[PDB]
Amino acid sequence: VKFNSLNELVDYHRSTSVSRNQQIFLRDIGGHPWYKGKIPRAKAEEMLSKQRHDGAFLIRESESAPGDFSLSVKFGNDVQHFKVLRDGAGKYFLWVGGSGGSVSSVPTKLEVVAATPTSLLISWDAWSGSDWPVSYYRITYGETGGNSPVQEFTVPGSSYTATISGLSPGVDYTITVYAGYDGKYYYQSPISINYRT
Amino acid sequence: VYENVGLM
Ligand SMILES: [Mg+2]
Repeated sequence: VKFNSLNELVDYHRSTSVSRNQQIFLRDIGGHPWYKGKIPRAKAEEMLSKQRHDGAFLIRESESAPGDFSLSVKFGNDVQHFKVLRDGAGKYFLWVGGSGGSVSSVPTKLEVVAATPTSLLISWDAWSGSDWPVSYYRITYGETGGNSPVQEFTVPGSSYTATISGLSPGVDYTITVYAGYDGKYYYQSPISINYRT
Repeated sequence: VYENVGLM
């Protein structure tokens, strides 16, 4: 889902978990009750650690991403942070959707749509992701359980296929695609296959 | 660093 304002995001997540890993519902901490301006990440952590309830939260203007926002939330003896993302039209969101393929994967699909004995074309075309802008895709591949570092290359965010060449027959390769949001971060979670040409 | 994004 997407939100027209930070408040819309907040109120939605008072009733629907902000986390994919635990059930975390936002509640006000015990000034504005939840927007704390350019509060440093470390100070936010200290403040939230002194709250009684899991889900105690604030939103802050990020220092590392100027002009953008972060959501900080108490859960047990930890504080979790969520980067507030923007789409092409300024709407805010935290998590990418897609009603097909593998749940919680971005892109949601990764198929080998064509292959020769030494090459292949991977495709994530069937991902329903026009609402989720990608900066660039990063593709990595290498011998499964290999010694060497993986090979990597990138393609523009408009792409929905990628060529991998020079593969040796009978060798298992692990292929992973990361969908960039900007020039630093990818959307969770990447999609990955193992394939033997 | 954040729960919903990873570092490239
Ligand atoms: Mg999980």
